[PDB]
Amino acid sequence: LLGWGLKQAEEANKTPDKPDKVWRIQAGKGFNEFPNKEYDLYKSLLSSKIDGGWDWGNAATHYWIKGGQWNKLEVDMKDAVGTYKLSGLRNFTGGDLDVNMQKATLRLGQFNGNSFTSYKDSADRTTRVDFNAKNILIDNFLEINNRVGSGAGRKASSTVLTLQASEGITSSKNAEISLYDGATLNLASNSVKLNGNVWMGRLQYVGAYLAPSYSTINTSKVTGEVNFNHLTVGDHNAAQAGIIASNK
Amino acid sequence: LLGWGLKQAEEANKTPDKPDKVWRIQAGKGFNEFPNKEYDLYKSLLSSKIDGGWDWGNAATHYWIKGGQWNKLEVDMKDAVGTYKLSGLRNFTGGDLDVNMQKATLRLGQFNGNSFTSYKDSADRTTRVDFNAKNILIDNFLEINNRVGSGAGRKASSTVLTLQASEGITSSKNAEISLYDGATLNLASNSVKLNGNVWMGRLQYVGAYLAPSYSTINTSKVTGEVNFNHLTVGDHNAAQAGIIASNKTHIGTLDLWQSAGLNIIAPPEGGYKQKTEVQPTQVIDGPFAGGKDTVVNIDRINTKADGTIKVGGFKASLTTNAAHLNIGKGGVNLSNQASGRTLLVENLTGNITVDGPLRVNNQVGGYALAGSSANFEFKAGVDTKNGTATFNNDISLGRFVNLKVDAHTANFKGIDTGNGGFNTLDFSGVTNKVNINKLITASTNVAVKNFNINELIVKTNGVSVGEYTHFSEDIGSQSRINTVRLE
Amino acid sequence: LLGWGLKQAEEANKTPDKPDKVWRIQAGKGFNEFPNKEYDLYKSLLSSKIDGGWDWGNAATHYWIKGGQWNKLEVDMKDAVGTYKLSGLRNFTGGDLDVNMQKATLRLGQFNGNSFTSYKDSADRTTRVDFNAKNILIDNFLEINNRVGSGAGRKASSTVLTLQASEGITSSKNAEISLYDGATLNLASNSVKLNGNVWMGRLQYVGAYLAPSYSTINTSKVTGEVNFNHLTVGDHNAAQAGIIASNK
Repeated sequence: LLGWGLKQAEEANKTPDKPDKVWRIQAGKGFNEFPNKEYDLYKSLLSSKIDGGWDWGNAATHYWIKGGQWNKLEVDMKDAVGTYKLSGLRNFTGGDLDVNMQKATLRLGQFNGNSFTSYKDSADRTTRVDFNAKNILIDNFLEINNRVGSGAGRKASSTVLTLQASEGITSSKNAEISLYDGATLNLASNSVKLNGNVWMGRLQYVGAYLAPSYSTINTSKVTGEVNFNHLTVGDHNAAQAGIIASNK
Repeated sequence: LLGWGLKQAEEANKTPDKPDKVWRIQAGKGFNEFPNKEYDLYKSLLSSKIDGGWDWGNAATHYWIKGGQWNKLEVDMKDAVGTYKLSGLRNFTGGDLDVNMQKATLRLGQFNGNSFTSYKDSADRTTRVDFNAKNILIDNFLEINNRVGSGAGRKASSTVLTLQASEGITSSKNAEISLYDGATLNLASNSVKLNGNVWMGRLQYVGAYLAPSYSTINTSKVTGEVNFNHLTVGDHNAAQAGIIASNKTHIGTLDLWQSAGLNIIAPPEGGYKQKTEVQPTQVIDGPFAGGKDTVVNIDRINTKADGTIKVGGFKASLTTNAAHLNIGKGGVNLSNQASGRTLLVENLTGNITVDGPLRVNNQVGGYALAGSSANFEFKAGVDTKNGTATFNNDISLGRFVNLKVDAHTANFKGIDTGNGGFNTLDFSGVTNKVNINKLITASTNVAVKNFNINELIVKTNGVSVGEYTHFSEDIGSQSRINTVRLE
Repeated sequence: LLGWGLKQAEEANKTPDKPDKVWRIQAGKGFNEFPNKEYDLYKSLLSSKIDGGWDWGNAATHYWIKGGQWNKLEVDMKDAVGTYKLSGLRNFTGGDLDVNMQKATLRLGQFNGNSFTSYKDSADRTTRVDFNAKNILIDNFLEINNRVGSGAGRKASSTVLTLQASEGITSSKNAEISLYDGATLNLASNSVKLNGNVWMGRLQYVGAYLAPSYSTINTSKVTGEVNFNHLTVGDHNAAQAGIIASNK
């Protein structure tokens, strides 16, 4: 009912959140001397301050940071050389990651996909998940603001995912990026070339055929060559996606 | 998870409810002297003690009796002559109507349909809506135990609707009776002839594709001629409907789902019939044997099939208790998606007499790919083990379709598998004889222990090799072929 | 510390319990005319008034009768002819079954075993599970008063299982009857011949090496030929089993 131009304008200027317990993790020695090692990133580094679980209501899995979904985690590598992978961080409710990886290659998929979701509390929080890699190489599917399990329990509010390489964000052939009712996706590399099914707007719940279902892929900072391959807007509803592109 | 035979057995013997405030209304003078007047029934009589409203949560409309949904209303005409109509009593939650109308014609639809629903309180109540007219004449749609609005608020428990004419319950052409997860429908007239889309089992909620969704149409008392016209079981779930019929059940087009059941149960041979707290005895019945003169004359079995892809099929089925499961000239259709759909035309204590072409996707050939193994299946006389499966039509199997018959004596007239190939023509369940009249094979997996095929055509498969006719089990001694003719 | 002769003497004369809601089920028509049919007994008959679940604490499975473990279920066939099987009723806490099956063959195992357990409430109840078949034919393992899951949550009190055929109670080769700290087992057929590992006394909990762990197999009514094959008393504790036999 509002339209996309009001909803994006009210998500474009928000202070992030007010987190108590800003956890901080710094990758020390060991990481910055093996330039081909193919680490894991969850189990080798991030699993210290990210604890999974089971949500009663919409019950599939559950992830947050530490002691509730209102705690910021920030990770500061800045020199860790290698190639890191997520591979299975599904239904991450969480809140305010920050992974600073200069001169490091990321990989958002290996045998399993990823998800980045929020919950609708009374505070209406976003999740502001950041990555700052050098290549990103999506390489499996990634849902942004999905449904956690099935409908009941707690509902899902908006989110923001920011991917900020400095050499390129490619993708696989079967890597379906699929962002839903509240999700955005900021890209800031040069020469984004998503060779997979980008799916803006999707049925968040199983029967909500009258949802507004906005989305955004703000590729404004991409100084190179934006190149989608198969964009797909809308699924059994009146979706109004939008792209804030970069003049090519 | 329970199955239909337990759920119907726990709804068949319940005391109705415990209502405070049993309202009573008696139609007095005025009604019983105008035999053609075409009254209304809600606004002229029933609106005194039925008050509508608006429910917050699942918000469309709302109806109850008086001061909550736990109050019985009973109406006692017994002499009011005319023709009454409901015409628009939608989302009636209510509880325990009783409309006694001898020598009166009812009409459950005029420009609008009806609905009879309950709510899921902590007491788990039914609604036991009754009518006792002389003709009923449904004439527009009627939902039993529907969804009230959309999902939220209060959910819907079971219900019972009883229609008890004494001259006949006909229906329109566009009168879609559609009963859902908890609903039943008792009929007690003579010569029910529902000429509309009876829809047992339906998506009660908008996304609940994993609901059990039982139902029942207990036409046991119908002393005349039960006659459906278009029955449709299941809708995007694993519905298990059931009919407790009255030993003569002509239906027309039957449309199962991928994973839908049906239990047409004929009657038996003699016909029907602190402090501790002793619950009443719950008599519960296993699958018995229908009587001798019990017929189920289905005349078309389609199957709707679309959706996902599972590692198996889905095995639509209908299970009968009748001594004769005739199937008429429309035969058997079977829609086939990527995985292999399956039809199970079972008969526990009877025979099967199919007189129609076994189509696939509504053509007689019916090609199917390797992953899509369209599996026909028949079970004539499972529990008594002396049931024949007579086919009086020249059947025709295309490619990757697998007829199997598990009977006592599987008579035939002609099988054509020389067209497509890869045809598992199983007969391993057959007790002794498979009296096929004519056989055409290309790449067949015949498994018969005793047969009499008095004509055999064996065709080749063009230029490909490794594919051949294969009697892949013990042929025994008493076998016989009166003519072999290779080509 | 009490010894077996006091503990059996205090379980031998107890009034059963005081159950509210004595559910009653009667097998009607259909069952009594197919003498070879090989029914199932849980799913075809008993699943109406026995509902499973999940117990939090010692979490494997959970079974009771209806609305708590203090409700008696009694089933009255008395003419149902066939051959019935249980096949998988594990961790039945329940309380006071009664299955009356004259002229019917039972089978307490087909691809899965059985269990009959209680809980230690403040009322100290038993479970008094009865069967009254014609042959019984155990044919897979059966634990009496086992541990439900692992230790925590609610503990297990005593139980009584009574098997009352009228033609014989045989058993398989791999059918390990194994009754624990509180369990008994009354047999009342003629010619019991248990060809499996009868295991009186067993570690109920994972580390309780100082449990008393009594048991009893009261085969007093067996008018025929009692015949065990491999009896095994005690397991890593001071178990004191006992058999009240029938002079052969």
